[PDB]
Amino acid sequence: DHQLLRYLLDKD
Amino acid sequence: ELTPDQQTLLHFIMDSYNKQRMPQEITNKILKEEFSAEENFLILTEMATNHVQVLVEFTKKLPGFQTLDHEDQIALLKGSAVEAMFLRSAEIFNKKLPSGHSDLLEERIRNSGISDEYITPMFSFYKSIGELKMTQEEYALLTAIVILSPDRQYIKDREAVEKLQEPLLDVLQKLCKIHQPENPQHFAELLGRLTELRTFNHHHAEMLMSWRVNDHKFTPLLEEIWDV
Ligand SMILES: O=C(O)c1ccc2nc(N3CC[C@]4(C3)C[C@@H](OCc3c(-c5c(Cl)cccc5Cl)noc3C3CC3)C4)sc2c1
Repeated sequence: DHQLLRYLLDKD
Repeated sequence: ELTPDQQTLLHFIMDSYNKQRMPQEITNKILKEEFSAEENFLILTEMATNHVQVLVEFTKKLPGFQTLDHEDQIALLKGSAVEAMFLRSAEIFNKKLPSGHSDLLEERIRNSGISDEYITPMFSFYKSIGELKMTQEEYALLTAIVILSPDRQYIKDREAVEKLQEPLLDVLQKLCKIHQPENPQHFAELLGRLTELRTFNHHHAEMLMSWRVNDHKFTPLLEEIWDV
C-alpha cells in the first residue's frame, strides 16, 4: 500500500 | 538540426529539470552540523527524502507519464529511483557547489555507515561520469530515459513506455552529433555508463540491508519508494 507515491503523483 | 517538436520537448524537460532544488535548510547542514556518523546518516536521510519528492515532481511532468497505467507508473518510480538518484549525485559531485560543500559532503558519505565495498564503486562512478564532461541537457535526458526504462520488473505494458522513451533517445542521439561533432562515440559512451549505473541497484540494496541490521531508520517516503 504505497499511499504516499499515489498521493504525490495525483496532485496538480 | 532538431525538429520544431523536439525543440518543444527539450524545453519541456530542462524547465522540469531546473526546478529540481535542494533547500538551504538542508544544504547548510553540510557545513554547519557536527561531524559524527549518526549525524551524517541523518543529513543524508533528509537529502534523500527531499530529492525523492523532487524526482516524483519531475517524473509526473514527463510527456505522457500522466496517461500511463496507474500500477505501471509506480513500477516505474520504484524501478528507476536508485538509478536516477545515483545519476543525480554524480551530477552534484562533478559540479561547482559553494565553498567546502563538495569536500565535506564527501566526508560525510564516507562516514555514514556505508561499507568500503560500496563507497569505492560509488566514487569511481562519479569520476567516470566526470570524464564524459556532460551538459545539463544530457543529465536531464539520461535521467528522463532511465525513468522511462520499459524493462523494469512488474511493468504490464512495455510498448506504452517505449513510446515515451524512444522520443528522448532520438533527441539525445541528435544532440551528440551536434554539440560533440568530432566524436560519433559520445552517445554510445553515455549509454555505456548506464550499465555501470545499473550496478547501484545492487550496491544500494546492500547499503540498506546493512543500515537496517544496525537498527537505522528511514523516512516513511523512503521506505515506500525503496521497499520489496
Ligand atoms: O551543496 C549543495 O548546494 C547541494 C545541492 C544539491 C544536492 N543534491 C544532493 N543530493 C541529490 C541526491 C542525494 C544527494 C541524496 C542521496 O543520498 C542519500 C542516500 C543514498 C544515496 C547516496 Cl548516499 C548516494 C547516491 C544515491 C543514493 Cl540514493 N542512499 O541512502 C541515502 C539516505 C541516507 C538514507 C544522494 S546533495 C546536494 C548538495
